[PDB]
Amino acid sequence: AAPDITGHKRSENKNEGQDATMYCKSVGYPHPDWIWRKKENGMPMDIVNTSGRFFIINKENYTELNIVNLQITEDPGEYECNATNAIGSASVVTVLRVRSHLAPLWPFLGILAEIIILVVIIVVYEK
Amino acid sequence: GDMANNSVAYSGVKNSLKEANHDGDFGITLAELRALPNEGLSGNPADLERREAVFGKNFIPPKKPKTFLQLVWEALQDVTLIILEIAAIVSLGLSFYQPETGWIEGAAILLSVVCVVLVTAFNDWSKEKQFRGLQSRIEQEQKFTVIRGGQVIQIPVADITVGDIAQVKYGDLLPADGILIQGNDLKIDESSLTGESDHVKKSLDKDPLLLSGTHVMEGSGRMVVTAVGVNSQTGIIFTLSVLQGKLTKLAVQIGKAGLLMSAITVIILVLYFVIDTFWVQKRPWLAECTPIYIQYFVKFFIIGVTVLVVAVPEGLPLAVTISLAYSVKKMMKDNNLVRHLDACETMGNATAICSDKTGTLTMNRMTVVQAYINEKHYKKVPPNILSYLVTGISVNCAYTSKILPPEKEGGLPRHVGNKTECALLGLLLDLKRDYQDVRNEIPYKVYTFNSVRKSMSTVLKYRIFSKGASEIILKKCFKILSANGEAKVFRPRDRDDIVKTVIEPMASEGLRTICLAFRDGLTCIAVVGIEDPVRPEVPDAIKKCQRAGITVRMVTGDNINTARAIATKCGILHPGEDFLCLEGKDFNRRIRNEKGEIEQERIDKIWPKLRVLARSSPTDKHTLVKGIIDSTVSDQRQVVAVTGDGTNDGPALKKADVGFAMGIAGTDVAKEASDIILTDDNFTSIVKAVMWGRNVYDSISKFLQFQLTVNVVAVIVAFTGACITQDSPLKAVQMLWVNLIMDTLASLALATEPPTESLLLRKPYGRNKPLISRTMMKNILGHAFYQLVVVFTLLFAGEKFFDIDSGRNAPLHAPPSEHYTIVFNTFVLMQLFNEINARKIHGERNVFEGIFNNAIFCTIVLGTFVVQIIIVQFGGKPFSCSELSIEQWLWSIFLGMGTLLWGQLISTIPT
Ligand SMILES: *[C@@H]1O[C@H](CO)[C@@H](O)[C@H](O)[C@H]1NC(C)=O
Repeated sequence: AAPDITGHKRSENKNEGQDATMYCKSVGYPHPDWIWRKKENGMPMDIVNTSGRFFIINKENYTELNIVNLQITEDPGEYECNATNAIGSASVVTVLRVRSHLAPLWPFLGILAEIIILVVIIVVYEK
Repeated sequence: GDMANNSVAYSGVKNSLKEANHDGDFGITLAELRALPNEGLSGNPADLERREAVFGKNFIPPKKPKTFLQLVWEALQDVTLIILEIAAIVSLGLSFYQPETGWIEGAAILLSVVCVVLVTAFNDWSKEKQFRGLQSRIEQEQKFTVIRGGQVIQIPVADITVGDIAQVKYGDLLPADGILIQGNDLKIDESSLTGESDHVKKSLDKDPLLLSGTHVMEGSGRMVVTAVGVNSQTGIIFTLSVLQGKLTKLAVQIGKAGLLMSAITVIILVLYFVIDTFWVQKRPWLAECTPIYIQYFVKFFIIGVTVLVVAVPEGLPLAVTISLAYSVKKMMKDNNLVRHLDACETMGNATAICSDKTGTLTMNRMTVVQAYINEKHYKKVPPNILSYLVTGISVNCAYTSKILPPEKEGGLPRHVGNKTECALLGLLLDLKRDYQDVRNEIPYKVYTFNSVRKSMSTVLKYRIFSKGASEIILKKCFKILSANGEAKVFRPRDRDDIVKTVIEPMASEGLRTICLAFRDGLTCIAVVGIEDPVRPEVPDAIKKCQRAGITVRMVTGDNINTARAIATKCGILHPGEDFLCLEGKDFNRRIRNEKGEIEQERIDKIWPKLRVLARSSPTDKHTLVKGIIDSTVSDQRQVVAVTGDGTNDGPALKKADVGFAMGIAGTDVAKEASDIILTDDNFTSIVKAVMWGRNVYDSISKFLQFQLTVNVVAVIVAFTGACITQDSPLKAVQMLWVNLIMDTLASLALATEPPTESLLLRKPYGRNKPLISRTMMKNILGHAFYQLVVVFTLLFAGEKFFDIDSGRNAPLHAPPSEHYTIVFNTFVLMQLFNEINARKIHGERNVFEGIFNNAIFCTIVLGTFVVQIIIVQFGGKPFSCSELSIEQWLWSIFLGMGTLLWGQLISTIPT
């Protein structure tokens, strides 16, 4: 019958250096073949292994993409899996986004700046 | 187990006055010795416990107060809560079954309703605990005069027994019934028992019976106890506002408004669902899969009920009662004891304090500043001077100078008795002479104050002497001691050259002249110079009060220039213009046509002019205060706080809006008719009472702007979020958590505030001025606008802002959220940082400053912060949040400090 993916992530937030674990679980008969793709500019693209960081383990009805050593500039985007057999194909979308490059630091400075504003106002009024 | 209890509950106390013909064969001391007379006490502090066990114990209790289980039962009967429980049961009911983890949303409502009703009950229980804490200490202090050893001392009223002796006088109560033995005139009241509010004689011929719960009006005497406790007669028969009108009106208007807004949200939700499914976006799907649709009706109805929980404040007048309770317990440390729970708030709106002079303004530790022995006005301090020592030392038999108190460091002794006499003897001890050596000499007839012209004289060895006033006795005087010395017979030479040209240029010209006169037509021994010190705080205190609109009006029984002296020395009569005093007689003359006391002229005249009403009567003070609280000119007028502690101070102190009663030397009829007992008589304590009365009425609205802000923001978020998407973003448990942060815990948090001295800079309020003022409304609408902007920015566009995917809209089952957690956390932390910014009405800006007088506020705000820190990371799927992490905490705390800054910006732009 037709492939049908059952369990997957609609999103994934990771940070610098961690390992993004993306997966798809399919049902149907026969057990479909797994193709991982990437969405670029309105078109599905293949995964090119020039980074050396892509590791695909495909079993009969289970897959797992594990992208080690994430970086902000390239690795976030949109990913998808393709469970394909002789009857047809199936696809779900798993989206990655990384939070790095400072990472959280900007509103901590915001806190300290606002503390300083209100303390300066209290200093000005009481003199 | 052996006494004379042959009538075991009506031992002699049945009825008057055919009982004195036969009182256990009619012998009063014989019944005393069969029951025990003058004078013995006990030796055994267990013998008192025997007669406690055998007839009986005095302390009579009320059924008190209510069990904690009773209050838990009480607060689980609000109809909103029981409808919420029913719909929670139905909500889990349509989980089991339907064609998983769809189980916790109903269990959370049920258990959380149990928790919120438990917290409200614990609140109300602690409230009653503080009122019991008041009631215990006010049950003390009522002491009596028991003949114990001859070293007669004051014991509390509860530890009195039967068989002992009471030595009563005018001014106090009857704690335990009994039998007269010795003396006297002794008229008593019977207004508590019989309707004859009159004066009744008591003697050993007619009525040797005394009744508890009454109070002696004049005379003195001595009795023996018959009955105590519920065994007493009054106990047997006992066996067989101002502000809150505005709060109830305001709460009923909010109740109607929220009751309609919830129904608006319900109708819109059911209409929007049915139209957007079955009549449009349709394809009608009406089929056999019903209970999912009934399940959505259940979820809509739970949104409606959980908005009615917020939109009706469950107890709003309980703000008054909470704040007044915590205020009572902290007033009690400031010398100021509250006896009726309406004179806290009523004063308040005080405009005039008809005070007294003796003891209330002055220190009541007087001296003898000047003297006239050496013919004239020589400054601060001989066989005729020996005779003068015989006068000044042999005055009485109860002079009672006990002079070595209090820590033997600074020469500041206190005394016992009427204090002019002890001043006299004190600065006759400063002339380095032994008074105690000559006070034995033994005491003929030493007359009391009771005379025709009311002096207090002595006949001793045939040297007859007399104290008493110069305008009372110096008229009768015949001659003057001539520089030790000889005799110079009187004339109006004395009456104009000394009584006018020398006596009237007294200090300012106080005080209270007496003579200590020889008898045998008299002989001028000396006179006086008497001064009592004004307290060191009084001329500041009257000015601080005077700026606050309250016009002090001193009233005393005194004559005549003396009150003028203390008035100008204290600062009442600012001697620029106005106004004039009295002699004592003229206020009864102004006016009666024809007898009289016409309220037209008395209400008119002379109204702002009596700042001094010297030589009063209690009837005169009553006429004045009855004239004040009337339909008068200004139509704001007035609310008065009279003081006073005479025996005859019944009606006047009763009519005025807030009483006051002295509590060092103050009789017990004055305290039972009072409203506030002062404990150390200082007029500054009346100033502190005015401060606390300001504090309650500010603390109400200081609670109310916080509560009104949370109500507006929660209702508009629920309505508008429920009108665009098909649900409200605050799920039904955390809405109850916002209930618990705004309704009971908030009132307990910021309704307890110590006062400042900034509450004494404004004109006092009138009792029709509205409850939500202008700046009030400015803070309301400003913070409401800011929180609507932040909540709708994080509710409609927080997904294309930082991260991540839109929770709106969602199915039933459901995953918790991620985005609605940032909405909920910014909402709750924004209310928590508002809960500091609502601590200032009437202008800004010192927040945080200084929140460290409170223990309660500083534990509740940080405690609620830490509890929400726990609730956000933990218990996600039950409490509809999820595992939130930094950085998102730090943006939410940034927006909380954002409201802390924006409200400070609202301190500008006035009208
Ligand atoms: C990418 O290359 C590495 C290097 O040998 C290899 O271990 C890994 O399996 C490759 N992954 C894919 C998806 O080709």
